[PDB]
Amino acid sequence: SITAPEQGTPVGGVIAEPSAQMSAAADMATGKSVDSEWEAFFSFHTSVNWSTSETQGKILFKQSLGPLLNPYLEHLAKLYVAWSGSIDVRFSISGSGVFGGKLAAIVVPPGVDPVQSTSMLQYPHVLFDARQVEPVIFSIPDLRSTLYHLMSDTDTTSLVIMVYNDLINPYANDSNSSGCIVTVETKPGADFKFHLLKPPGSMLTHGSVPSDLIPKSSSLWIGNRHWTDITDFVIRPFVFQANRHFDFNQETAGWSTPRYRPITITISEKNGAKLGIGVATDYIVPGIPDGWPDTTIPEKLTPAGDYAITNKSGNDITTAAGYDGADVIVNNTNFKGMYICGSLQRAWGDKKISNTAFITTATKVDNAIEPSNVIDMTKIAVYQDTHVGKEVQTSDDTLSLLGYTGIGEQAIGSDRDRVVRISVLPETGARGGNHPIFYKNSIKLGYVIRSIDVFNSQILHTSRQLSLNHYLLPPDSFAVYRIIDSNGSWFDIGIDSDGFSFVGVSSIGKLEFPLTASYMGIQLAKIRLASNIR
Amino acid sequence: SITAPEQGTPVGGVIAEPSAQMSAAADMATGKSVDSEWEAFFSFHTSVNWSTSETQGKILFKQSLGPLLNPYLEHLAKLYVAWSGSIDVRFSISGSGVFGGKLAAIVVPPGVDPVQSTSMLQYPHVLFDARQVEPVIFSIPDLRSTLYHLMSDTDTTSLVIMVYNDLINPYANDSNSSGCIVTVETKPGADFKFHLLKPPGSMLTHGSVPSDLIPKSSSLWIGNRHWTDITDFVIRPFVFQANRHFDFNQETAGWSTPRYRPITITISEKNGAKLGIGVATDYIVPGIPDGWPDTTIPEKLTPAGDYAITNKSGNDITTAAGYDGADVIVNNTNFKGMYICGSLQRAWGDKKISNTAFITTATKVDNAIEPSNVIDMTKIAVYQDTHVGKEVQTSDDTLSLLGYTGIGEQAIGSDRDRVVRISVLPETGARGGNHPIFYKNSIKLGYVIRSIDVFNSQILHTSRQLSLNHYLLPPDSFAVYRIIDSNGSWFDIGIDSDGFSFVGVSSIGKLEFPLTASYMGIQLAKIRLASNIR
Amino acid sequence: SITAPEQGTPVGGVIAEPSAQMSAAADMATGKSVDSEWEAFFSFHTSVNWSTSETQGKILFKQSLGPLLNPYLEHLAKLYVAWSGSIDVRFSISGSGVFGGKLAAIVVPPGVDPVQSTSMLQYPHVLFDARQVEPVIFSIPDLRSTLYHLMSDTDTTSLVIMVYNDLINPYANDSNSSGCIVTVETKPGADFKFHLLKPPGSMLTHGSVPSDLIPKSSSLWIGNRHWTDITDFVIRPFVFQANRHFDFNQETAGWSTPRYRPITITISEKNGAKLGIGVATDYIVPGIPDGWPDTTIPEKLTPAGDYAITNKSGNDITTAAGYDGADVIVNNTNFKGMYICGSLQRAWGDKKISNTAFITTATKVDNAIEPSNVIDMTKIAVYQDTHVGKEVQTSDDTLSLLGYTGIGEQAIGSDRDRVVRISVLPETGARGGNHPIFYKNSIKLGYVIRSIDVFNSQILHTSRQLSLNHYLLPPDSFAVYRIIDSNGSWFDIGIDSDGFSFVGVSSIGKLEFPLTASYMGIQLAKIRLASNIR
Amino acid sequence: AFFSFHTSVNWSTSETQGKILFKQSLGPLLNPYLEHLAKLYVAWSGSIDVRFSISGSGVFGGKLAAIVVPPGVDPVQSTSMLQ
Ligand SMILES: [K+]
Ligand SMILES: [K+]
Ligand SMILES: [K+]
Repeated sequence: SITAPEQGTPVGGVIAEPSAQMSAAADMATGKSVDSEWEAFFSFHTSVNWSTSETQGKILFKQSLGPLLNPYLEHLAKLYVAWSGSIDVRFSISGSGVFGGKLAAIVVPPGVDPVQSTSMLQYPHVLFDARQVEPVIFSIPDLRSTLYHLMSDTDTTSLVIMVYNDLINPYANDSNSSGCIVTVETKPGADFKFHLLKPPGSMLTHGSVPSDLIPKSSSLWIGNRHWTDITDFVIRPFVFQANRHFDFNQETAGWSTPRYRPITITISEKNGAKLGIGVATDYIVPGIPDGWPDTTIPEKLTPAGDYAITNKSGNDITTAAGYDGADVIVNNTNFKGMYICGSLQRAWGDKKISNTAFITTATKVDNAIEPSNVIDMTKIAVYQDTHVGKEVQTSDDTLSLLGYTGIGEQAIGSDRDRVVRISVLPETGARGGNHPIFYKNSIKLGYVIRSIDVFNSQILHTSRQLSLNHYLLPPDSFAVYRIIDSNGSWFDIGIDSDGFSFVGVSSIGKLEFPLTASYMGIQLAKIRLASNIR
Repeated sequence: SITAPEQGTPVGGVIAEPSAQMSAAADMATGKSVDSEWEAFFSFHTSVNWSTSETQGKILFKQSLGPLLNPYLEHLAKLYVAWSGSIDVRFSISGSGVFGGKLAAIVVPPGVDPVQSTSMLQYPHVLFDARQVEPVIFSIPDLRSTLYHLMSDTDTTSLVIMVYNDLINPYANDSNSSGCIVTVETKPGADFKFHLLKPPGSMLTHGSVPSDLIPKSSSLWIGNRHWTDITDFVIRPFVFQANRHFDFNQETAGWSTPRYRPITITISEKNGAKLGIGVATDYIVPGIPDGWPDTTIPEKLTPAGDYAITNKSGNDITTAAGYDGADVIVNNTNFKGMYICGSLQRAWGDKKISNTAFITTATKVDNAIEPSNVIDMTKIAVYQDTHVGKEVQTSDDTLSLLGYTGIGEQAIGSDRDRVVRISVLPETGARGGNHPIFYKNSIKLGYVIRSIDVFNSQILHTSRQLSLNHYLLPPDSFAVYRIIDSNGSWFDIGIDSDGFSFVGVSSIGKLEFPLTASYMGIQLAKIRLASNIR
Repeated sequence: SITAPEQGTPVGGVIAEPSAQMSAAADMATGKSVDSEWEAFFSFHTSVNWSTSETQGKILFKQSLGPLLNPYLEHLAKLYVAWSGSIDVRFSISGSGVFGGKLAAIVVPPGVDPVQSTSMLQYPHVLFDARQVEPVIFSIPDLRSTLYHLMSDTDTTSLVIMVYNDLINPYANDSNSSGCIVTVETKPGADFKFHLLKPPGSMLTHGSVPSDLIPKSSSLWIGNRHWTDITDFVIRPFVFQANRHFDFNQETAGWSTPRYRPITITISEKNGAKLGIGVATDYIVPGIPDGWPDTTIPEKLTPAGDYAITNKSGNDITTAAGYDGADVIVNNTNFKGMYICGSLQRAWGDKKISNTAFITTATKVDNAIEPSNVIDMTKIAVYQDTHVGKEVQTSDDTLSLLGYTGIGEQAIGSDRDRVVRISVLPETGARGGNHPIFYKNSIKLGYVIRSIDVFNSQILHTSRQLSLNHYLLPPDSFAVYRIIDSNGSWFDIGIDSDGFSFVGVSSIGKLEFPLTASYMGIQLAKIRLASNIR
Repeated sequence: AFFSFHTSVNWSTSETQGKILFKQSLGPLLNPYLEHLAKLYVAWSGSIDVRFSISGSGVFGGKLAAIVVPPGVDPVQSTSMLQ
């Protein structure tokens, strides 16, 4: 009639029933007399070194209250929404007995962000010595303004250790420098309850937690400008892109989408017009084909004929030794800064073999094209030899990004004078000590078999997910993903609300690329991102 | 000296301690009774249709014992090596006192391969009717020879539902099967106990369930054979594909991967050869490129010229009204059943810009080709003019699947004899009362503006996830997903371990395509699925 | 609503009543026990040998525990999936007074790979001298680690006989062909008890018990290479076959199936070729037909004419019963070695009585052929008088195999290089002092009336069941089937996982062929089998 | 101590007042367990129980009639047995 979450007429196992005489035997083999073991045994969280060079007032440990301080709880929070109560944080240390040095400990209240200075000690502090023997506990209370917390709450109580009085090795010279360590462990406490069970596969209203922007492995990675696989990271102080740069508001200023499909267009050439103006057929913005690239011609030019290079007046390369041995590759070609576009080129009557295309954003001037770094319905440009004879053709077409022809140039995307915004160029400088990065992609070339580099603001999959999946990120904060090469050299990437990646070191160097990417958590953009290199 | 897993001298939160009076107020917000909520209610598991046709001695439901029957446990089984105890599985029949048809319920001991036969009822069977008021329970016990199971064990108790009196309803039809569905829900049971805690790392993370095999919309969908979108579902009692047809064993007969990238090959010529034997530059199988397609030529033919099609076998025609205004179409062309790839067509020292290519598999004999379907490193075929005079060329190339040539044809992937398989062709037939399907996907044609209809066995996104993630399913079941056209109608789809989609209706027809998809559960393979049309 | 397993409305005996004064009357005439009577005597089980050639330390009879040791229990165990408890045993010898010699009987615990030596006797050993008239009783307890066992478990306690002192017959030290038969008999202890009804018609997962691999008559036996009936057996050190040879993983290296049906192919030839190449219609492996033979020509040849058989290299063409006088019948023919097949030449314009096949596998270089050690779709041979001319005359042929042509050759199968293998050739040697075998049927010749011998690795019914059904056997074990002639002369066949048979002697002689069979258990591979013959 | 499936029938519409739907002399053969054990004996004695279930949950009108005929007779396909 009206049945409840447990109501149901029982019948029992038909041949047997659950024999509780049995299950004790399992409890007899093991020590299983109690559930929720994690409430009664400590757990590693991190460890610290403390040495004589680390002076007074330094902050060693700094962690905020939360479930993440014991990974069991990090695993159970996925079921639930909320949490309330305290945490314990064991401290253990072993010094020689000849050493000295006293070491502090402070719970701070929420809303603050501590500072490596003694003014932090103008506050109730507990000390302990490096001669300490029995470990120490420091129950961290929950000092909150609300009845409970969600999992996306950083404004919490927190803890710090700091070097009250420095370390002393009497036997040591001042040149050589030793140092003990400090091991930290945690435990949930006693008043620590979660709350508000979540029905899977729900979608948390403010948004989910970003942990799928970057695929872990590498082979799943391609850039948001050209389909070729990542190979290396590139630092710049400034970054900028609009074609597929989707922010956490799931929008942009671009025109394109995160799918590298062909590009259907139509084109209405009259007399012998190799070129024309291709018009939109599929899009999200009116008058712009989806997936269209973002790069102008460098300079004005006349699309006329075939490739041309040089070796400074004028010994043209036709091999590798000249090219790789050449000084400059000045590229006298007359269709320089365009893509290559596989070019189906259908129409009624063109019983031909569909010659190949070249494109850019630019205004035509009656035979030629002028650069213009803003797209409209008009800038779309072509050069593909539609086999025209003053017999007006009106060909349908469909293309595919393959390479580039501006040989000798720098890697694409480092010149905002060229890049094709509409009105807004999304952009960041740096933030804190953390610097931006592009992602590199080798792209193909037309005449010389070599390949040039590309710059990418985002992996595609990083942009696909943001077209769809509304996430949380306070704009002052980052989504911290951690990288590990085959060797073990790691560094942390940060990702902003806008979408532009960030990193906390001035260079990388070389590394075994079959690298992976793991999740860490949220971190504040006002802080540097870590790195262990070499 | 020693310190135990809990020992450590306390000092407490120095500014304040945790107040239980606070944490109670959290419980005052919620209705927090006790942790381990999952031991006090039920959870959805699946839902099984039961049409008129299910003659008795035919099974509906079959599930072994284990924690995977309740995801709250599935999330905790990663923390404990071992488990033990019972499990209650609720049942509830749709059709509120309207229908007839008893339905059995058997627990079998471990170590069996049950059979759709009445001999299974030569055993203690419980029956219940389709006029059931209160849902039904059937507490499964844990019968075993060892004290505690592991997570990997399978030799366990298992429940089955089987038919005992075929139903009755005058309110259904032969095509659609709206009506009976048998909801199943679970609950751990009193004696259920995990055992033998483990640290995370290890967190093996296997048990991946089908939930992302299809998106929740159409516009993401694309056939594995060709990049264009879906627009219709097609039935055929047989089914066949090999290029990208992946199974839950994460393998195939397919030389290719699920990525529509281009195809790089280094063709070579001597004097004037248009055609040559393309060779790999990227692959997973030796010799064959990735993304290389599967459709042979129909016949022997000497590719030597341009397009030509003629109506009536007495004419030549180059316009739409003449195209449709046609007795038949003839295709007097020399590259008939071929493709339209882009062909960047590079080389060292070779101007005379890139042209278009045409590719299939075929065996080449000195000026021509013939259809072979058993692809090897020799069967590759091209017809691009790389401008070769009297000398080897060493023409590197890249190619992206972009069209077709065989006008006059009206579908692809329907003649299995022309399909390219390495050695084996995956294939199925009808099952239960369910039948296979294809996913239609329009495609380009070349000289003529029209298109033609492809058959596809798999969405790419389906085939991508199978390439990677070890999804779980028995050999004789589906991973059912639902479909809802935007007229409100719906039908279900099943996915066997092989990857072939399956359906239960006899027809589809036209439908409001802007549709959705969702996951209902697991269903035994040998049963008619559900449906409702118009 | 629900009806439970034992829920109904008892109206009962309408005319009468199931009384109780009567049932006890039947009891007192026949007597009773506690619902069972096979727990009070010693069933007969088997009998084995003990001859002079079995020296000290050697073994005769290892069977593990299980209900197979009592034919009342092997019967019942088809109702249950489980068991637990011991056995009582009685063995004895039917020896003369002169036949001195001593014997042993040990229960070895589980998890042992015992040895045909004497070190086992340091375990508690029972004795039984041949002179000892009266039998002996002892027990076999179920020393196990689990709460119980399953029928698919074969890692239990096990009995072993061992020759504590060898046999002696002081009289006939000429032939050494003595007897001393042993017998074994079983009674279960009251501790014995089954568990866990198996739902009838249900199989097991680990696999069934092999007790239907061989029929119970020679009349139902035929070879896995030719349809003829068995006549006699053969021993060889090396044994091998690939055509219809299946293993207990339901696999094979073959191309064929366990049938003997007409083959159907499709010639396509011209110019009076008479040497076509057959393509496939039905198969399991592509290219190769099903039921196609496993034999290559001896050597190269050129088919034009017809038969020829001559006495020697200096003389006549025997063509009569005066041919045995040759002893070196040399077969100087047009062709040799082929297998004959009937035919049905269906070609649309061949209004003539169709004509015989003369096929094999071989390479067609030219109008001649050459040997094909290996099979492929190009290595299929025919020599028909297919009624053709200049013009192509395609036809279906519908072959069916009858006999053989390689007069004078030895029994087929010996010639390894003539035998066909795709890639792999299953092969064995001696094994634990046993010998492998073939099975000898006959096959018929072309010209003379006579019949040459043929070898076979399996009976056909042994091969149908293994393609289909999932039997159980560990690799270090056999399936012991006892073979009996019309006399009481008998022996035992073991069968490994691969399907190759084995025997524990080096000869058979001849015997009353109306023979039978019976399953007897699971003996190791190390161990010698029985032989009670002459 | 429970019930075991034996067989199944079709009491369709075109069957009338006097047909027989089921007729089996007594023996082990009314239970496929016992039949597997009659191979181990040459005798039996005692009643057997039976159970029916009709599939007309509340719909199908129409009833049946049962008789326990004695040993020696061989019943017929008429109404007279209902005397
Ligand atoms: K064209
Ligand atoms: K070129
Ligand atoms: K004929």
